[PDB]
Parts: sequence; structure tokens; C-alpha cells
Amino acid sequence: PSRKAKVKATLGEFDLRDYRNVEVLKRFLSETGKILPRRRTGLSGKEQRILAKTIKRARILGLLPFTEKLVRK
Amino acid sequence: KRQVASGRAYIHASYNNTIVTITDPDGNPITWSSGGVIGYKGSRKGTPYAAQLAALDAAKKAMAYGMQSVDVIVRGTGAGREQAIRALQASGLQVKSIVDDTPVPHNGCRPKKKFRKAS
Amino acid sequence: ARRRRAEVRQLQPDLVYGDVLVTAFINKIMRDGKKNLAARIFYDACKIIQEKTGQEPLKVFKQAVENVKPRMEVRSRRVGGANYQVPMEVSPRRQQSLALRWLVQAANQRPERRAAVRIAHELMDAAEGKGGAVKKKEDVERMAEANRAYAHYRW
RNA sequence: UGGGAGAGGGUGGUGGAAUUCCCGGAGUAGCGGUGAAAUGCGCAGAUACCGGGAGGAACGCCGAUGGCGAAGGCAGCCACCUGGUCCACCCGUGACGCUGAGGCGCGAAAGCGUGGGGAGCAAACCGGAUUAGAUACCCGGGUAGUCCACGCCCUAAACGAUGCGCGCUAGGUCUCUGGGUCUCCUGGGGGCCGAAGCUAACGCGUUAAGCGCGCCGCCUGGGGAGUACGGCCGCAAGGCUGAAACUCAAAGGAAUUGACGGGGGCCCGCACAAGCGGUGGAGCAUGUGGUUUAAUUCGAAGCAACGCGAAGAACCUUAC
Ligand SMILES: [K+]
Ligand SMILES: [K+]
Ligand SMILES: [K+]
Ligand SMILES: [K+]
Ligand SMILES: [Mg+2]
Ligand SMILES: [Mg+2]
Ligand SMILES: [Mg+2]
Ligand SMILES: [Mg+2]
Ligand SMILES: [Mg+2]
Ligand SMILES: [Mg+2]
Ligand SMILES: [Mg+2]
Ligand SMILES: [Mg+2]
Ligand SMILES: [Mg+2]
Ligand SMILES: [Mg+2]
Ligand SMILES: [Mg+2]
Ligand SMILES: [Mg+2]
Ligand SMILES: [Mg+2]
Ligand SMILES: [Mg+2]
Ligand SMILES: [Mg+2]
Ligand SMILES: [Mg+2]
Ligand SMILES: [Mg+2]
Ligand SMILES: [Mg+2]
Ligand SMILES: [Mg+2]
Ligand SMILES: [Mg+2]
Ligand SMILES: [Mg+2]
Ligand SMILES: [Mg+2]
Ligand SMILES: [Mg+2]
Ligand SMILES: [Mg+2]
Ligand SMILES: [Mg+2]
Ligand SMILES: [Mg+2]
Ligand SMILES: [Mg+2]
Ligand SMILES: [Mg+2]
Ligand SMILES: [Mg+2]
Ligand SMILES: [Mg+2]
Ligand SMILES: [Mg+2]
Ligand SMILES: [Mg+2]
Ligand SMILES: [Mg+2]
Ligand SMILES: [Mg+2]
Ligand SMILES: [Mg+2]
Ligand SMILES: [Mg+2]
Ligand SMILES: [Mg+2]
Ligand SMILES: [Mg+2]
Ligand SMILES: [Mg+2]
Ligand SMILES: [Mg+2]
Ligand SMILES: [Mg+2]
Ligand SMILES: [Mg+2]
Ligand SMILES: [Mg+2]
Ligand SMILES: [Mg+2]
Ligand SMILES: [Mg+2]
Ligand SMILES: [Mg+2]
Ligand SMILES: [Mg+2]
Ligand SMILES: [Mg+2]
Ligand SMILES: [Mg+2]
Ligand SMILES: [Mg+2]
Ligand SMILES: [Mg+2]
Ligand SMILES: [Mg+2]
Ligand SMILES: [Mg+2]
Ligand SMILES: [Mg+2]
Ligand SMILES: [Mg+2]
Ligand SMILES: [Mg+2]
Repeated sequence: PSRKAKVKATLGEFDLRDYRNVEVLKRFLSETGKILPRRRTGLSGKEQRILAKTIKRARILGLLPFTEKLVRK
Repeated sequence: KRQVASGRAYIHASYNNTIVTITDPDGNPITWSSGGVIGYKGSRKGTPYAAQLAALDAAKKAMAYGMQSVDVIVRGTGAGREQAIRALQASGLQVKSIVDDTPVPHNGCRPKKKFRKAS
Repeated sequence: ARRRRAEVRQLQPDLVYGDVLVTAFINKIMRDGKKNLAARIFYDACKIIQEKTGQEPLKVFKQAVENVKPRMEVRSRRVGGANYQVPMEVSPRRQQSLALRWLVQAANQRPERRAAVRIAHELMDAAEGKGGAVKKKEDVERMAEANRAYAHYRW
């Protein structure tokens, strides 16, 4: 379905190029380090493309994760 | 024999076998079982029942060491994963939690032909 | 039975115990449609049980049946080249069919010269927990589970 | 002039996931693998688990139905060096344009040379299975190679199998990227459906396979043959160019109706399954094959021939 709410609508005015604001950036990763798909991020082709760049940058810095463990099953 | 109480239960599920390993709070194994450890010798090892049994063998042998509560960690995606989990839960050991930690490369080594044809 | 689901046909209650389960057993005993001879045999049996036992034969009959019913059995199923004995539950309907069939088969395996004695003694050894019938029931259930490894092939 | 998007190219750095190996810990009898197995690995302690290290190769999610490039091709992240291209303004030059034989450069993979590097994978190859055999498919190993640097090679289903440029000829819809007075107009790309029209159909249809002009390349029935000879190129492997004798009546494209599939979806039948009783076993009866015979009359031959024509062979019938 993909209708819990788009991470964009759930936020406020934020700079997509700020690779340090882990506070919000983190809200774009799944229940795993995985970058969420546009169907979930609510972003656009261009916005979504910049997020990726930013996130990956934060991951290199140590602020964001590359992968996490699923907690269930 | 050493008395540990709480620890970890590692389920290594695969299409050919299920092998369970119980360890102390920080990874060192206490006991282990597997479709081979118990009766089953070939094809049967993969089957979920074998998993069930191995899972039980693991817990039982672990309670001897004074185990009581476990933290499960599942690796693998074999025909018998989910059974070992239900096995440990009814084993007596308390399942504090379950976590899937199956390793996945971010695209590293060329897979065996058997695992290719994958675009 | 590719279309409907062939519904179980009802039998006319016993002309004595007025039991459908009895007519059934009588039918299995019956051979070449000699339903009279079949009837007599079963009855002299209820009588022989009255003898050696101070209990109503109808109650013995039941009990016996009950002990010979298999609550599990293996069924063959081809998957990946070979055939695998898949254990699975046994519908009530088939348990009854199996129990009665075996009783007569086991009974006719017996050594006593007279038919009535055979059913009688088999019926007794049955409600007791012994007898060739109950073995079949047990050899079957032992067969099931002995292959519980394949129980996931539910069928 | 002012801006924009981009896995476009080159160089140097750097990150985390995983595999393999090595070191330590803990732990014990199997692991692995298959349709099932075995070869193989493991008490010199493997597998599974934790910690540390080494090294090579690739870059999960984001990824699309997306983007970029002349093509081949191009996916972590960062910096530098650099190509193409789109839009707005309407500012400068003043036809300076198009195409393009030959030339020159680029050109996936494999392959070659010299020197490196090798985690994983894997032609050959060594084994285990399967099989009628199995120089295969499946399994355990494994060298070249796959990676880097320099040179070579120059081929492909190098494909949109559609040469480049320009002008003209409804629209709808989705999408990427600019600009706008940001219902929605505009420009440049990527898809789908379609006006007119075109096409042997299939289909194409402002991203033409439409209507036109310009220039290049190429075809002229199949086999022989991309072969032979010659020339050029190459270290080689081979590449480019490219015949003939002889021979065939076809070779082909698209579409149609069927039949077929170890293709798919629905669905039937004593088809299977569930049952109950039987037949291949005995003796005998009867039909048949085969032998035999002067003749053993003839026909019937999987199902759908075989107690069948024969619902009556001692002579008759019967044709022998
Ligand atoms: K062994
Ligand atoms: K047409
Ligand atoms: K030549
Ligand atoms: K065709
Ligand atoms: Mg196995
Ligand atoms: Mg780039
Ligand atoms: Mg590593
Ligand atoms: Mg070690
Ligand atoms: Mg080895
Ligand atoms: Mg050994
Ligand atoms: Mg050995
Ligand atoms: Mg030893
Ligand atoms: Mg380790
Ligand atoms: Mg090394
Ligand atoms: Mg393009
Ligand atoms: Mg391509
Ligand atoms: Mg540029
Ligand atoms: Mg002007
Ligand atoms: Mg002027
Ligand atoms: Mg030109
Ligand atoms: Mg010119
Ligand atoms: Mg090349
Ligand atoms: Mg190469
Ligand atoms: Mg080389
Ligand atoms: Mg070399
Ligand atoms: Mg290999
Ligand atoms: Mg064969
Ligand atoms: Mg062989
Ligand atoms: Mg191999
Ligand atoms: Mg193509
Ligand atoms: Mg369009
Ligand atoms: Mg367009
Ligand atoms: Mg457009
Ligand atoms: Mg038309
Ligand atoms: Mg046509
Ligand atoms: Mg037509
Ligand atoms: Mg169209
Ligand atoms: Mg045109
Ligand atoms: Mg055309
Ligand atoms: Mg041209
Ligand atoms: Mg030519
Ligand atoms: Mg010719
Ligand atoms: Mg030719
Ligand atoms: Mg050639
Ligand atoms: Mg030369
Ligand atoms: Mg030469
Ligand atoms: Mg060649
Ligand atoms: Mg000719
Ligand atoms: Mg046609
Ligand atoms: Mg056809
Ligand atoms: Mg068909
Ligand atoms: Mg029917
Ligand atoms: Mg019928
Ligand atoms: Mg049947
Ligand atoms: Mg016979
Ligand atoms: Mg003879
Ligand atoms: Mg004739
Ligand atoms: Mg004849
Ligand atoms: Mg007949
Ligand atoms: Mg005669």
C-alpha cells in the first residue's frame, strides 16, 4: 500500500544538502540502514537524488548507518 | 557446567541444513546442534523437523549449563529457519528477542554460477 | 468423483441394536451379498461375547472399533523424482471405514474354525487393547511420524 | 552574457557490506553438497559463534518505467583536470552551411606481448555422480583468464536488425530537465496510444517506417563461401578486401487455419486415487500365433484381431 505518510509531509522546511543534520536524515533510512524509496519518502526525482548523495556523505562521516539488523521474525 | 543463565542462540538456516549454536552473553559458544548432530544424515537435515529437533537438542544441552533466557539471531534463509525459532520458544528457554542478521554483500564477489543468471 | 463429492450413503439401522455402525460391520463381513449369513455370524458373536463377558456386546463392539481406529497414516506422494511417505491426519469417516475393515480382516486371520468365534474373539481382544486388528492400527501410526520429517508436504 | 541537469571522460584519494586466508577465544562431531548421492573437508578439532589482522575484486538500499555519451559504453563517496549539451536575453559575426570516397582517431568480450597482482569466479584440466554411453547438463577441486600499467588485436545479434542533416503533416497520456505571468503555457530529452498517411503483412505514426530536397554507405535467388587466390594489416590468433568451377528450383518475409509442446488457464470421463471382486499361476473349455500336415480352407491383427465372421465343422455345411 505504502500509505503511512510520506517522510516529506511529516517534516518541515529542511535543507536536503545538509549532510550533518542526522536528526532528519535518519528519518529517511528504513528500519535498516537502507535508503527509503520515493514511494515512502514522498520526495521527487531531483530531491530524492540529492538526498541519496547527502545520506551517503553522512554515512562516510559516521553520522548515519550503512545497515541495521531487523528486529523480529 | 559453568552456569551462564542468559545468552545467545544463533540459527544458521540454509537449504541443506539448520545448525543452531548457543553462546554466552558475548558470543562464545556453550553448545550446538544440527540436523547432522541428531539422526538425519543427508537430504533430511534440511527439512524443518530436523531443524526443530536440532533446536531442541541445542536448548536441552544448554539448560544443563544452567541456561534460561536466550537472545535469538537468525542468519540464513533456508527451508527450516522459522521452525527452529518456534522450537526454541517452546523449549523452555525464554526467547528474549529475535533478530535477522543474514549477511548480504553490497556487491562484492562474483557468485558461483549456481547463484547467478541474476541480471 | 471429478464433479460432485459423492456424499456418504446412510445405512438402515440394526434390526437388533438399531445401530448403523452395526449394519456397516455386517456389510464388511458379508460376502457375495449373502447378507443373511452375514447377520447371523455377527449376532452369534454378540452372543459369544455375552458368554465369556458380563458386558453388553454392543458396548464391547464399540470399544473395540475405537481401539482400531488410526488417527494418523502415511500417504505416498511423488516429488522431485522419488516418492515420499507423507504422514497426515485421518478423516473420521475413513477411520471408521478402516477400523471395521481391519477387524474383519484380522478376525479372518484367526485360527478358530467357526466364523462367529473369530469375530467374537477378535472383537474382545480388540476392546482389550490387543489383537491383530489393533496391531495394524499401531503399525500404521508407527509408520506415520516415523516419517514426520516429511510432514511439511501437508498434501 | 547569465544560468541548469547528468553512472559523459581522465587522475589521485577514501568508505562500508561480504567472500577467502591467517591469529586468538570458546565449543564438539560432523560439515558440505544433491533428485538421491559420492568425490571433498573435519579429532593435526572442521562446520556454526565472538574478537583481531591481511588482501583482492565489486559497489546493496537509492535505483526507475530514470540520467549521460557519437558509438563501444558509463553506478559507492570526495577533490582536481576536462568533453558534450539544454534553457533565457535577442546582444555580436554575416551563409561562415549540409553531407562526406580516401585519411586519422575511438571502438564490448575473448585473445596477444612485457611486468605486476590474484579475494571470489572459472575455458582447459583432475576427480564424484547421472547415463545405454555422457569426451555434457548436476557435485567437489582447479590453471590461463577475469583486475592494474604500458603496448597490440579491431571483432559482435557493435541492434532501434532502422546512415546523417533540414523543412513539412491532428491529438491524448506518462515521465526527465530548463524558463515562464508556475490553471497551465514554452524549449530540449525519454516512453506509451494514436489524425492523415505509409506498409506484403506485422507494424510505423512530430523520437515516421509519412510527405519532400541534399550527400554517403550498401543489395541484385540459394548452396559452394566469408571459402580459395592475390594485396594490405597483425607478434600471433586472425582482420579487411573477396571470387570461380560445379550445383539446386527453390532459399526467404509476414500473416492464416490447424495439428503439436517434457507451454499456460479453465474442465470432463471407472482416467487416477478410494474401494470390492478378478485375470497372470492349476486343470480344463474355447479363439489365436507357431510348428506339423496330403490338407490342417479363408478372412480378422494395438486400442478398434484373438468364445471375432461361426446364433451349432462327425457325413452335410464347407470353400482344403
Ligand atoms: K566421514
Ligand atoms: K493495414
Ligand atoms: K589472403
Ligand atoms: K515467424
Ligand atoms: Mg543436506
Ligand atoms: Mg559522471
Ligand atoms: Mg573485511
Ligand atoms: Mg581459530
Ligand atoms: Mg578444498
Ligand atoms: Mg579425517
Ligand atoms: Mg576422511
Ligand atoms: Mg583426538
Ligand atoms: Mg572473524
Ligand atoms: Mg593475498
Ligand atoms: Mg541518451
Ligand atoms: Mg546496450
Ligand atoms: Mg561541463
Ligand atoms: Mg542582434
Ligand atoms: Mg551588420
Ligand atoms: Mg561530417
Ligand atoms: Mg565541404
Ligand atoms: Mg577492444
Ligand atoms: Mg579484455
Ligand atoms: Mg595478459
Ligand atoms: Mg600475466
Ligand atoms: Mg569453483
Ligand atoms: Mg540416456
Ligand atoms: Mg561414467
Ligand atoms: Mg565446477
Ligand atoms: Mg538491442
Ligand atoms: Mg509524447
Ligand atoms: Mg517530448
Ligand atoms: Mg516533454
Ligand atoms: Mg489509418
Ligand atoms: Mg503478409
Ligand atoms: Mg492483416
Ligand atoms: Mg504509435
Ligand atoms: Mg523527417
Ligand atoms: Mg521501411
Ligand atoms: Mg553515412
Ligand atoms: Mg558488402
Ligand atoms: Mg551463386
Ligand atoms: Mg554464398
Ligand atoms: Mg571471419
Ligand atoms: Mg605482413
Ligand atoms: Mg606478417
Ligand atoms: Mg575468426
Ligand atoms: Mg548460381
Ligand atoms: Mg499477411
Ligand atoms: Mg500457426
Ligand atoms: Mg495448445
Ligand atoms: Mg462422470
Ligand atoms: Mg459411470
Ligand atoms: Mg484404482
Ligand atoms: Mg491361467
Ligand atoms: Mg510340433
Ligand atoms: Mg480372400
Ligand atoms: Mg486360421
Ligand atoms: Mg466377446
Ligand atoms: Mg467334411
